[PDB]
Amino acid sequence: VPKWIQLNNEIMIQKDGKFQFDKDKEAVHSYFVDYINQNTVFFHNLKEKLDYLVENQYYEEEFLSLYSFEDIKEVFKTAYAKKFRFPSFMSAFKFYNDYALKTNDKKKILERYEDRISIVALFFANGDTEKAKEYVNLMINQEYQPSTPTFLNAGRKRRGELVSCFLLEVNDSLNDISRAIDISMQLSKLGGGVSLNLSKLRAKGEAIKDVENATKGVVGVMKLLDNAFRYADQMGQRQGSGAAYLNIFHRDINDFLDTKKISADEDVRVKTLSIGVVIPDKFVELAREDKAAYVFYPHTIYKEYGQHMDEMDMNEMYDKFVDNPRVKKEKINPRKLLEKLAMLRSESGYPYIMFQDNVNKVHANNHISKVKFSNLCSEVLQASQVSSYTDYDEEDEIGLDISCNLGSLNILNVMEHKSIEKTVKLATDSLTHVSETTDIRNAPAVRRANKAMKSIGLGAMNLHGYLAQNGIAYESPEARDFANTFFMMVNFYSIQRSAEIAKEKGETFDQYEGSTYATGEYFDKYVSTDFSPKYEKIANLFEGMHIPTTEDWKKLKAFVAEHGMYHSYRLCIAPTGSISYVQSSTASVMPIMERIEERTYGNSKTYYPMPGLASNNWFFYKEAYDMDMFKVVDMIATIQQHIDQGISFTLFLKDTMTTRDLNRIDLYAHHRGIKTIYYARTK
Amino acid sequence: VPKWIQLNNEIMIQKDGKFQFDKDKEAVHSYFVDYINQNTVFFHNLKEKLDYLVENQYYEEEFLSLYSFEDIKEVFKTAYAKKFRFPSFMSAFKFYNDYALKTNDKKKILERYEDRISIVALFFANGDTEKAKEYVNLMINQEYQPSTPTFLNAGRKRRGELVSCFLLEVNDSLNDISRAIDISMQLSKLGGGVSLNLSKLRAKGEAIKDVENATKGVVGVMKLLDNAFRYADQMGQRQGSGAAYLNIFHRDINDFLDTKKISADEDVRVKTLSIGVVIPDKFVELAREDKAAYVFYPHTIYKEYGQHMDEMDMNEMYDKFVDNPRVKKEKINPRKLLEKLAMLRSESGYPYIMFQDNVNKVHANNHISKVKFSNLCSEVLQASQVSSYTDYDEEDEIGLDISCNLGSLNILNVMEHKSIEKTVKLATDSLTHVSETTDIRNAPAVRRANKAMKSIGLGAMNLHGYLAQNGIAYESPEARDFANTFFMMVNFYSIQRSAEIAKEKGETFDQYEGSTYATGEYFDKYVSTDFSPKYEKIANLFEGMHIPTTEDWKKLKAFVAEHGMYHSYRLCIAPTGSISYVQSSTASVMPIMERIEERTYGNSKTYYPMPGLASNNWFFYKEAYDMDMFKVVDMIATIQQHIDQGISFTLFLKDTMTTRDLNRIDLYAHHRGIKTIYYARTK
Amino acid sequence: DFTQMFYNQNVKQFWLPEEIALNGDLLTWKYLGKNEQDTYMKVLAGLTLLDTEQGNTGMPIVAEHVDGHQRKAVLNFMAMMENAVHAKSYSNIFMTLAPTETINEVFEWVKQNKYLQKKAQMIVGLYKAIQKDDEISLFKAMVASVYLESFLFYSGFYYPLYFYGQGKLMQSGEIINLILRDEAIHGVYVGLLAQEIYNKQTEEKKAELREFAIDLLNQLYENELEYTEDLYDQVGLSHDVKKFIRYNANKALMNLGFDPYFEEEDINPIVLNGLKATVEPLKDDDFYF
Amino acid sequence: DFTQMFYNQNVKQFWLPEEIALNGDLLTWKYLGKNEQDTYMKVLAGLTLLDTEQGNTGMPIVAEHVDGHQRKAVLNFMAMMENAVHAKSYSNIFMTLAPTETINEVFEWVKQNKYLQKKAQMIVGLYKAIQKDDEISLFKAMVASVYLESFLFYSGFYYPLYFYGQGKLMQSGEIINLILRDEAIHGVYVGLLAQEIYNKQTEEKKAELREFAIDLLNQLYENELEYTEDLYDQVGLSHDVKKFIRYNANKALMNLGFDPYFEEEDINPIVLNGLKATVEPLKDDDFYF
Ligand SMILES: Nc1ncnc2c1ncn2[C@@H]1O[C@H](COP(=O)(O)OP(=O)(O)OP(=O)(O)O)[C@@H](O)[C@H]1O
Ligand SMILES: Nc1ncnc2c1ncn2[C@@H]1O[C@H](COP(=O)(O)OP(=O)(O)OP(=O)(O)O)[C@@H](O)[C@H]1O
Ligand SMILES: Cc1cn([C@H]2C[C@H](O)[C@@H](COP(=O)(O)OP(=O)(O)OP(=O)(O)O)O2)c(=O)[nH]c1=O
Ligand SMILES: [Mg+2]
Ligand SMILES: [Mg+2]
Ligand SMILES: [Mn+2]
Ligand SMILES: [Mn+2]
Ligand SMILES: [Mn+2]
Ligand SMILES: [Mn+2]
Repeated sequence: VPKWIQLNNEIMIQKDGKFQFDKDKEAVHSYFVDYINQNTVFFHNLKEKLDYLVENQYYEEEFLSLYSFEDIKEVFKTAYAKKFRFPSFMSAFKFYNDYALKTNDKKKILERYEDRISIVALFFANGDTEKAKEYVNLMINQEYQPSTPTFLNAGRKRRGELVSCFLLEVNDSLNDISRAIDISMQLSKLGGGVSLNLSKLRAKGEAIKDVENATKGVVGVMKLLDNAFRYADQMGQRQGSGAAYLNIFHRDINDFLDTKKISADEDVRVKTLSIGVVIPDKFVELAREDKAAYVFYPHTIYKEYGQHMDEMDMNEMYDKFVDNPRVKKEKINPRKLLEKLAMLRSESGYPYIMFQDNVNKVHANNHISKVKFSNLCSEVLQASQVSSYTDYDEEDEIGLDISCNLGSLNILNVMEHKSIEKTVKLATDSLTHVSETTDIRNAPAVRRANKAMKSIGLGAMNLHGYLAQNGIAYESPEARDFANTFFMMVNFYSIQRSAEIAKEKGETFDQYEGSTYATGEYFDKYVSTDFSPKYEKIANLFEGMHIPTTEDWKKLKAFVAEHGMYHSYRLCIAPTGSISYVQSSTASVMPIMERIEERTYGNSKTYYPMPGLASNNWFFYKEAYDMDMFKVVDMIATIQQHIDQGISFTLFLKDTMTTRDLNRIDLYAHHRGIKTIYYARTK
Repeated sequence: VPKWIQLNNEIMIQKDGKFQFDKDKEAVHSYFVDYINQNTVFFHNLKEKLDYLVENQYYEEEFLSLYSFEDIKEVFKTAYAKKFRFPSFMSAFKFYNDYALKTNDKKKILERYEDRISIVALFFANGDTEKAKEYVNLMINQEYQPSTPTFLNAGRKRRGELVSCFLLEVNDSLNDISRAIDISMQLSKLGGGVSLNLSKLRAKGEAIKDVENATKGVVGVMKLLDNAFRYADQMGQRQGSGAAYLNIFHRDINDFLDTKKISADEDVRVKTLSIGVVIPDKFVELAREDKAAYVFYPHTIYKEYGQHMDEMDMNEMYDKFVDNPRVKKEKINPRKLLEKLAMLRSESGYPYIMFQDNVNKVHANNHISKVKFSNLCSEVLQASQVSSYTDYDEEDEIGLDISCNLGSLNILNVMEHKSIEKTVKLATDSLTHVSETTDIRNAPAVRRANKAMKSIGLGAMNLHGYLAQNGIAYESPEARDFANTFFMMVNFYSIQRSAEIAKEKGETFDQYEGSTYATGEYFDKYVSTDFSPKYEKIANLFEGMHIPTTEDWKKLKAFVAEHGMYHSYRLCIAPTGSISYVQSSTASVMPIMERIEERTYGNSKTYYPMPGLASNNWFFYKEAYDMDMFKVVDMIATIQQHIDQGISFTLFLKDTMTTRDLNRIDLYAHHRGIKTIYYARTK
Repeated sequence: DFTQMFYNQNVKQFWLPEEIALNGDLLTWKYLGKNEQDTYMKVLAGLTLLDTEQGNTGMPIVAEHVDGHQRKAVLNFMAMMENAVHAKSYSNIFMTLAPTETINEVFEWVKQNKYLQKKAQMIVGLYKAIQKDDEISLFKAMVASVYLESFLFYSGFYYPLYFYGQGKLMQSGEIINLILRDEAIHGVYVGLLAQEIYNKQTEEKKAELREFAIDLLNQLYENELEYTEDLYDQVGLSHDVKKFIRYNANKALMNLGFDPYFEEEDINPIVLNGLKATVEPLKDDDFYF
Repeated sequence: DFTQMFYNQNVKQFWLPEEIALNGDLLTWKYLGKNEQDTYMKVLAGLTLLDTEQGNTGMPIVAEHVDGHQRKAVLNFMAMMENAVHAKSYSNIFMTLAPTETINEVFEWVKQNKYLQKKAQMIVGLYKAIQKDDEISLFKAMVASVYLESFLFYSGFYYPLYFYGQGKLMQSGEIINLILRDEAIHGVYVGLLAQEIYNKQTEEKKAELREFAIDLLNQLYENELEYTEDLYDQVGLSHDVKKFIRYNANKALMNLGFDPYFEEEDINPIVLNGLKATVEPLKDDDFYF
């Protein structure tokens, strides 16, 4: 057992009835005195290091060639002047095991934290030394964290794509299904998580070229996609991850759900394909009134109306579908379906729940399309247009496939530096740069939507960490007040930066003129409701920072009207799995699952306390499972009212609560305006 | 139970110790006087029938519009003038259950045998009334039988494709793999059996752009193809059938074979994809000498030499592969691999065995490409060039994917009518028409190969029926002499018709100038060796027909040199599974499995005696399992010497014999020049 | 060739009574007529009584006389399912639907019932007649076992499946469907063990064993017809139940490698909705001809 | 007073070896000396033999003679665990760690090992001597079964536990701990049944039964000493294992309601370190907040 691992395991050993949290710090020192410095490759000067990394195909020549060597050296010096120290052993371990650049033999460390941050900053700035230094100060203060793809791969020649969330629309044809399989394989090859909408696909027992009972339904397509994702597994590094979304009014919805049951046969169950269910308000109304619902055959609806079932508003179309004899449908019990969803989420955490009307009643780009499905993490909610992939030697009709750009603000570090505006604007600029530098040659609709929509996702993390280190309970009304104010400022500065980029470049996102930004509707609740903190403690937390008022929001609305907005979507709160360790932050805006988490690496045990955990804030670091899920829903809705896309919202349940409690949480989330529900993790 | 069912079951009720074969005839009468005539749909005249079939989307109106109604009436009258009667109940039952056109609800019979034959003939003639009458006389005499796709689907609006088998070359890339999956689904949707050569795909543990041990090998692609064929299953009517072919020198050859082991795990086992193994002469030489062999990693060979492992001759490059340190290889025991092949064929009948050198030592189009794999029935052996399917928005390099049209001569009916020449020429014309009117819009390499190669497959059926009905034992040297003479005549007249078509159209198949037809090498054994019958009985059997001599072959060689050949490939002997029932013929050139076969249909059981089975020819209808497989190999080699493509050669084994006997049969087949071995069916 | 495969399928089908909540059946049970409730109770008791014989005698006696460690393990697993899972499941269904006094009376009635007793004792008689090291007597018992697993249970299973296919008594119907799924695989497995013995016999002995199997089937079938009318005439279902018995008799015969005895019939749609060659090394000179 | 709680405990402990991935032990196995690997293989092979006979013979035969459907259900479940779960798990371990030839050799070694044959002869002999309705022959077999469960397995269990306690072969060790957890409850349960029979006897008869139990224990013990030396001398652990088997002999006696026979000793501390959701329907009030 290594010395740093012993020093880390000494945390659980209680002295005077208290955990030895400070010992973790010592572990970090050991982890750097015994391992990191010994296995870190050192060079006589930075010029030699850069030459070795470029020549050995570690870095890219293009992004480094935009700067003189003096500017690169100045950026590296700015990164190293902070003298950044990892506060916990797990932060440094996760960085140097997951993100630090290693030799081809994986035994030496080529990149420190400052080196990786400097390289990512130089990639972000695209030739501006001052902008690169600003990015270096942003990331070394740990105010902003690029996502795992961006942080890991920026500036590296041997790399995947910087985007890892991809949403694909699948049209109801064999050509479109095969193209979707191909694109899923190509994007999993790039290292991205792929979500596919299967609602347009006709159900099982439908007609193919006017022969009856011929379609295999969406379950056969799910089997094909599951095989494709198993095959494309990042060159045998990570398990291929894919998601399939189906509307709850699709007839296959039960069989869809049956793919996640343990009792399902081998020809029914898909193991590497996550599933999500899109639930329109009509289904919730039918379940609430206990009226029996109807699941429709999509191809009959398409034949009758010329549009797909998921392309029209089910609230106004459901009665017409039911009363139409030419539309084929099957009787179901919506309450039984809700109970089945709750039971499946209890067993396996699936499916993801998308409340379609909750997403689309605040969606700014409904003119382009309504949000029909979400991503693999159930937080990307954007307009998508299906593509018509025709036969060979025939021109395809390329639509819009969602691929947003991830990046997370560290709420604790951002707010302690009183730099919400600067961090949000710099993160928006970096996300815009990464979106502009993304070029996928095997996903035509993804590339077209990246060029047109210019959608980015700016998330936040360390919400619970910040609240606990400031003596605020996550379920307290003060925490929701802080979340409201902080995320309203984040939205304000994100919109301001998007409008500034649109003014500078002279271009907005495609079909912006029809958006609620152009019409000013988006700013309605912002020009009438003041989002300043209602509690003195939160106001003192925001001291030293200008909180945008209704007049500021009116000025921003006028600015957007005059200049437009560059990004169709700006904010989405991703789970932030492993980057939260490196940043010493709690994951996403979720409450912490455990105060101290026990992990097993190799044959060794390691202990990670939550950041800033001590005896004084032990009570404020309440575990997520012990919390009331209604108050967690309230906080997530408070944040969601300022996020244009969704939030990865995992439910944290105890083994005691039943499926009725899960359904109640889901229905309260639907009532409170929650757009997506990610997971049902049972303790 | 139906009256005809009782009459057919009365065959096995012996009277005076003999089977009541004549009862079978009675059954047909019943089957027509109680079911077919009552279930048939009669019109006032042919005009109303044709109009009803045209407007109700049963028939394509284009092929019928090329004839005036008087000509169509004359063709139908020619078909009905023969007064064709089905001699066995099973012939009529199979036609009216599998090939006769029925209504949309399948409650009535719209097409008689004469109606189907007339429609197929009118489609074949393409506006020529005299040619349509010639086709009608050829098919109503049952001298020639179009394949099941062509016979069933010719002239139908709801038809599929007339091509039975498709062969795809899969290049070593994710884009090519995805395109192969798409094309396999498209062609299975069209109803054709798809064969894919996986020998170019790099083995398991190869590098995908400098990251090693990343590839899943051919087994992952096999699983993808298996799921694709499961999904595309002819709209749920016929199970999707696919074939995978791998060279025996591929490193994955064991894992390949492990897909068919009955103890294979679900993550490896493949159940809807047939497997074939391509064995060069080098492997047989290594096994014979008991020298340990080496299987190779295709990607290392491609990197070192710039060509795929199956793209070059292993007999001359195996030592270079072994001595090359930059080529990666694994040690295997070739005798152990042969024993594994024999055990697998005993257990499940797989893999198909393709003796590559036996195919390519007489292959006429080696300049275009060597034959690297076979079809799903292991009888199509043609040159194929792999396609380079590139990224989206990039032009693809379209290669040649094999596809040929099947058609079988009924040997008994052809020789009874003394019309080898006329039947062969008319069948060649019909297959040329089927190739010309075939246009597949989702398989580009298949379309290009169909347009360029113009390859057709003219098979033969009722070899054993003709031999047994003429008092010739199938294993006798007289039977092999008859096969030699008959198939030399078939080859002569097929070459003559191909050259005549090339002369009349002024065009040959692509790259004909480099073929052995153009250089005259193909005719060598035909201009030096006489293939006239060596037995007086066979010569009497061939009386009334001009058997080509060496002078006729020299004249044909000169004619080909002057005019060329329209078809790259002309003769391939398919299994002819279910259409042999309608023709009252034994399946293909294979010996009969059983004298009387008991088949269960619905809740009833039926007995089909072999065509012409009686007391005097009971022992001439020797069952295949009771026959010496070495003499069957001799027969198949004798036929194969006159067939440019392969023959679907099924091995018929007894349970008592061991895997060593199967290996001996395989090695004798390789020694005798057998190109492919189809199945190892054990009694 | 088959025991490890059946081992896998058996253990992956493992389940426990507690997994299905039964109380919600009372919401449809209360709406059935007296004849429907009476038939259901009697059918249930019939299944319970027969399955107890299989758990206490049928499976353990076959496990005792069959040679092979892996076969004994699979057979032990099947015996466990009878005694630990199925028996508790039947008891649970009863305790949910009837009060204690009603359960005791139904079992008293079914215990005295002529048609239930006839078949129960016929099967048990063959299990008791197995002799050590006599494969003929073992085969006869295996035939009896297959007939119970794949045939005799089905006059009983009909009714719960009939309700299950209509949306009635769904919780107990789910339990019955799991039980039935176990008995199906039990019947197939024991059938393969019987065929192994059958295939070791002479042609005359085979013909004699076939006659035994058909004669036994006939006796059981004629009693099933009487059993069926006795239970199902009062609810008007006997005609359709008889079709279901014959269909399952044919499955039992096929499990024993025999031809179907009865003509193919369609089944009630409501019930439907409820429902190595010897390796010899190459010796060289096999490559030369 | 106890069968129901044993039934519940046994079924809640249900497991399969496939739940535990074994490829993690590959390296710590590779690193052991040839002597250590040899002893380990042989130890598990000896365990496999014991479980084979406990599953095939011991548990089913005791089940046959013990009265009461619930008692029989527990004993049937325990029998299934012996041969369908425990005995099979050892093959999972063997197939992961060892090449086929080494596996073949160790199974040949069990057949010819005189101590393993002697202990099987003695235990199985007593099982097969049980006479119907003869409670004394049944008691004797139950004593033999307790000695197998709670004493005889332990010369084998020592070594996987010894490694587990050092952080070696921990996946195999996890399997062994699950097996041991099962045998502990099996030994207690059979012990309670044996005590039932013993408590029915006169004082004179009881005195004879204690003599039988102690004589049998000593005879098994003396054989186990020789077996232990034969296996463990090459790894230097024989004296340590001997202390462990004496410790467990006392536990077996206690399971039978008898006083400890061997004096207490310090056991190697390494070995000591080696030791659906509920568903409610949705109310109309759950849709309003
Ligand atoms: N907690 C830590 N986080 C990150 N790096 C660390 C940490 N502790 C030590 N290091 C690394 O080890 C070096 C030694 O740091 P130490 O605590 O011994 O003193 P120092 O005054 O920071 O040293 P130096 O002269 O290297 O700057 C640091 O410069 C840094 O590179
Ligand atoms: N074996 C058969 N094959 C094909 N069609 C048959 C067969 N048997 C009967 N039919 C059909 O059923 C009709 C019944 O007539 P059948 O053969 O009994 O003699 P028919 O009334 O004297 O006239 P004909 O033989 O001249 O048609 C036939 O005309 C024919 O259309
Ligand atoms: C992407 C991917 C490829 N492969 C295998 C199958 C293909 O035959 C083979 C080639 O993939 P390619 O698509 O050719 O990958 P590449 O072009 O980026 O890499 P290279 O330059 O070396 O050609 O890699 C996998 O096994 N799994 C995968 O996920
Ligand atoms: Mg379409
Ligand atoms: Mg490539
Ligand atoms: Mn049972
Ligand atoms: Mn059973
Ligand atoms: Mn055990
Ligand atoms: Mn035990």
